[PDB]
Amino acid sequence: VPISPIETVPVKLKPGMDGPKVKQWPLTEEKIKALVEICTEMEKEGKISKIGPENPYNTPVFAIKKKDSTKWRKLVDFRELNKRTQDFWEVQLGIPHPAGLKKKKSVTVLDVGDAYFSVPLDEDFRKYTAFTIPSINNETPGIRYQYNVLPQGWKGSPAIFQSSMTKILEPFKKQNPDIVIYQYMDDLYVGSDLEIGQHRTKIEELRQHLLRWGLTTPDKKHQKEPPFLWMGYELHPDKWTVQPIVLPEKDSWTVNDICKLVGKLNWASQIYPGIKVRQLSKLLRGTKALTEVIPLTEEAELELAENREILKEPVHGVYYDPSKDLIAEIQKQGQGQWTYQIYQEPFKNLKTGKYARMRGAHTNDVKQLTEAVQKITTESIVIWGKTPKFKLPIQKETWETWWTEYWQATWIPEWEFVNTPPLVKLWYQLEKEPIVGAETFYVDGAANRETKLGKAGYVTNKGRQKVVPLTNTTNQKTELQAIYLALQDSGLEVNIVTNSQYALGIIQAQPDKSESELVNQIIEQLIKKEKVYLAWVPAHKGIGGNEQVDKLVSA
Amino acid sequence: PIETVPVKLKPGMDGPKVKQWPLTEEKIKALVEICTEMEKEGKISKIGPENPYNTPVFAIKKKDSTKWRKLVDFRELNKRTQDFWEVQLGIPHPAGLKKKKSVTVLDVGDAYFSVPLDEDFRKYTAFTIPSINNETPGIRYQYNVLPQGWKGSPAIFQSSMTKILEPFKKQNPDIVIYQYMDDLYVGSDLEIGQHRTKIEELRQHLLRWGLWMGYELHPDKWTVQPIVLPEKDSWTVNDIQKLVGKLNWASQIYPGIKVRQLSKLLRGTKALTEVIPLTEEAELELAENREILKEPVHGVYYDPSKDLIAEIQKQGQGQWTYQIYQEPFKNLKTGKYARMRGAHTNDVKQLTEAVQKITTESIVIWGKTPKFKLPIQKETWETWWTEYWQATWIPEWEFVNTPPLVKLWYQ
DNA sequence: GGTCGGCGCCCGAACAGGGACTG
DNA sequence: CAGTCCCTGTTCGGGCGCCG
Ligand SMILES: CSCC[C@H](NP(=O)(O)CO[C@H](C)Cn1cnc2c(N)ncnc21)C(=O)O
Ligand SMILES: [Mn+2]
Ligand SMILES: [Mn+2]
Repeated sequence: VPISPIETVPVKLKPGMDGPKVKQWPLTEEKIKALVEICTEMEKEGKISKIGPENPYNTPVFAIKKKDSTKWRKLVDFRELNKRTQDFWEVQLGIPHPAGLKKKKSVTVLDVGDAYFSVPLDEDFRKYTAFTIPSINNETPGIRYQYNVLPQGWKGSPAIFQSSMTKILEPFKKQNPDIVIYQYMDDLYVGSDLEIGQHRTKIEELRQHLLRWGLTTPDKKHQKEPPFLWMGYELHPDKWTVQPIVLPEKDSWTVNDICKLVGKLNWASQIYPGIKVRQLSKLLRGTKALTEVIPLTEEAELELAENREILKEPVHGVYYDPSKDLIAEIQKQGQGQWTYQIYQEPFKNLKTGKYARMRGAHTNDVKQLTEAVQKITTESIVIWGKTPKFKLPIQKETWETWWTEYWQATWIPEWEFVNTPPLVKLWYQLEKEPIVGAETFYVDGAANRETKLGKAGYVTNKGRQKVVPLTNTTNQKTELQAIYLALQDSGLEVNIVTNSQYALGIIQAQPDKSESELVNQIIEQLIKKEKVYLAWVPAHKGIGGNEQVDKLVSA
Repeated sequence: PIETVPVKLKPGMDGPKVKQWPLTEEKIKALVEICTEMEKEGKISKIGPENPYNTPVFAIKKKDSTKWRKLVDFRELNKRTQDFWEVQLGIPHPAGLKKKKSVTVLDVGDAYFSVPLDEDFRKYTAFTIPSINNETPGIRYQYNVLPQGWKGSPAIFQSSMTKILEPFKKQNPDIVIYQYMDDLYVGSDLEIGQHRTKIEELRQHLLRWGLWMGYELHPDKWTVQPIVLPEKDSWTVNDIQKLVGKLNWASQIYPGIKVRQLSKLLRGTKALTEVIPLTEEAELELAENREILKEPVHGVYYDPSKDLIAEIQKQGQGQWTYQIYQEPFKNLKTGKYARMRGAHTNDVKQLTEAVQKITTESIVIWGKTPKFKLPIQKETWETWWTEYWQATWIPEWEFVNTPPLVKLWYQ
């Protein structure tokens, strides 16, 4: 076997484990002909070699059809070898995006045919990549081969190929620094600002540079004219868009059909603005069977019909001009949902997106907006390497009050207020000083761990009092209930004194939405007030009415 | 032609496998220009995916510094080699460094590149450089010399460093020199002028051996932030309720704090804004509690074997308080910062500045870096903290969410 | 078909660590 | 006192989408 021009990558097995020994799957006769036709062709090209009984290893093998072609793709079920193969560090750190491409005078795309079959495998590791090709007769012993290149299905092949491909492109890109080569596996996006005459030469130079190492660039996959098909998009000289997306129109929806729908909706949200998958993802909660039929809710049918109407109109993104600033604008869509557009010129979106994660049992719009800004910031650094300037639906004075008075550290990068309702705001403000002339409520609540019974109430400075029995409750629920009672029975201004750190900590964070309906009721009462002053005192110290109302709610 | 010092990981532990986080354009261009030049000098060489280890990498600029500085987050590799730089080649910590009138810091990380690294250990120094928009796969490297930011580098170079500093230590015996990570702490009681001159004498003394910049500290002027009680002519029910709760919390630190007579003033269900005259029994309980807060806590002393812990509280208006301790309520030091960079506009820049100042003080006083409890959300911190980092070390930290109780540390 | 690696989303279960009450 | 549980937050396993 001749030596490949590419330097091999030394690969070891994990210490203390041998190669795989798995029996071959029963293959269809139409797939057997495709394998023997490919195996005999790769054997002639030196990519696989015959092996005798001295190789005690074996692994299953199969094949799937290539998309939009009559050719076949050979795949190996290396699930047992991948378990016992050494760990690799993947060099593919992410996926390129067209919104990060800059305008170039010339663009060329070309794919490498049978990319894994042109990069050699480690000589000492080829013995473990043994497989058996079953013949048309079950009594025939079959032909046994071993891989001399990178197999398809082994966990090390993609990491080895990407590093090998980068090493071969280094001498060309070093000699041609003004040539941009987007390298995703074997897909090469080549662009330049050279004149179109000199560009065609450099493309041919690159096709020969790759040819000197065994990498073939077929003229079939060669692309010289726009629109270019690259990474699932359509690249035009002035704009880009995703390749056509098809959503299923099932009359009876299963759980797996929703997962296929939700995934395509997320994929479409990168350029199609306003995609919502809140109500459709609510169909996947608490469900077990992937094939179980589930009916669409009224909120899910409306959300789906809105997404289909957005996908009817054509949308496109633009490319990145480093000479102009990056701008990200966010909108409060639904409760818990946020959308954003990243652009440089008005209505010329580089890309779009959405944020809808619910963090914690109690939150407000300011927290979620801060989380969305961070998600966009990290996303922008990946694509453009910089943080955009933000346009946020929150008053400058609103944000100033929040971050200065909040006990956690928080910050938003350089941003400006855009007046687009609904505007994010704080729905209520706790006073920093006790209110003169307002009734002072001393609240407390307790419960029993066993009987699950408890009391909640208050004692005020005007003699007002209340105690309410509670069933199936906790110490935390009662102490929240006592504050809720003091809010119901007070005027527009009230001073409330509690000893519950748990209850006080939740309210001071100014939540406007909660998983607990009790907290929501507390919120609704807090919004109706004009001045609220909460205050904490230590318990069991005989302080004011806190000791009196503790003995009242003792049982 | 230098012999390598054999280094091993701790028994039953593998190397670091930490994913690289996204980097800005200015940091990637800086890292490429630095790593290309470091490869040209043999300090690093490219590797492949067969190395399963990796450590994050980013770039910083020190205070008033224009040049970018490569920084590797070797925190995970340092945890997995702890027995090396503590048991075998430990570096003693001078107790007099904190008592000097002036202490200057010198970045001597460039000297580590002169010593080769053990061949078997180079596999763990791996790191990957990302690309904008993932134009190319990751460009992986590994170190061929002693890496900056690794706690094994000053331990191996310790023998070489002692012989370089011996001529200077002999001429200047009253000057204290401490080496922590890539930094050199030089402390003296000299006048500012001749002190900075003695620094420049050491700078030229280090240039002739194959090695700049200084950060001045004055540990003698480091002050602590005690627990203070308000001095009011008129007290209200709310004032005394807040006073009792604060004294109740402070009683966990000072066992002599009493709130009996003060709680007796809060017997009735009174309005918060009502003025309450202090009884003479309560006035003495308040004055005696003030006297206790001036005296130090009993049985508080540093333990060399225990980890340092640092808590930070956001007090608003650019105020930031902190306490350093090893056991709860046994604070080895308390303090307060104010008017730092980013005050009244950027909490993360202020918090980043606070962590650096606290870590710097912990190195001078004990020679350790504390683990921080940060009053910030994890995603808020991990999004911006590298934008404001100006130090060659990185402390360990965790994130807490403690809503304010009784403002114990700031009036 | 039920191969691999990357990145993204959604969900629930398992993990985990602090706070107030109890033998 | 240590030992619960009530509560809350984080991490991870697994499905889909997308690319080669
Ligand atoms: C019209 S289908 C695309 C044709 C493609 N081109 P290629 O070989 O140059 C480059 O692909 C390499 C092998 C990556 N890779 C792609 N798909 C798979 C897969 N399913 N399993 C494992 N590795 C895969 C091919 O042949 O796989
Ligand atoms: Mn190809
Ligand atoms: Mn209670």
